[PDB]
Amino acid sequence: GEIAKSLKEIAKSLKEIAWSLKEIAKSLKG
Amino acid sequence: GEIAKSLKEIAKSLKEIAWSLKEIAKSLK
Amino acid sequence: GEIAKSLKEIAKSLKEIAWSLKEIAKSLKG
Amino acid sequence: GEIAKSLKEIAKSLKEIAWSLKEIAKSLK
Amino acid sequence: GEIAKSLKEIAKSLKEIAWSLKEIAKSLKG
Amino acid sequence: GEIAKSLKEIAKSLKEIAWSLKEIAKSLK
Repeated sequence: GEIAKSLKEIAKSLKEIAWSLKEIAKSLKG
Repeated sequence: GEIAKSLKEIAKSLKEIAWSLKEIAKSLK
Repeated sequence: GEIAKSLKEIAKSLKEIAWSLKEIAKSLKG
Repeated sequence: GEIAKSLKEIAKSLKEIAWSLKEIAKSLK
Repeated sequence: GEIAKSLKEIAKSLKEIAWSLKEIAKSLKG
Repeated sequence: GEIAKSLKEIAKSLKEIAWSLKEIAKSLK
């Protein structure tokens, strides 16, 4: 249960990290 | 037990990493 | 079920993170 | 057993990673 | 099963992520 | 067995990543 819960939080953080790195990538093109 | 505790620490570090990257994205724009 | 699902989403997010970092790496050379 | 130890090492590396991104975030501001 | 496949893709992505961050580290000196 | 092995490779990769991010932080100062 808790393991499942932590993993969706981990999953959600990685989605956010994924989004931010795409934006960083896009910006570094200039 | 320990696996759960490690996973909670992992989850928390990742929120911190997510936040810093938000700030970094904002600074580079 | 849910753990596998989260792990499957974690895997997809890291593929995206990997690709974005390649793009950033490419940009810093170029 | 081995699974827990890997997770505790994973936890510590993510803490190091979080701190470094804090540092990076500060410099880019 | 599915968990194992997911952990290996993750393991593989992190190797790539590691390589890219190394290239980034290298470029940022000059 | 395979789960344990994957987690150990995950742990080692996170160590490399931690090392890289340290180098990146220093150059950005």
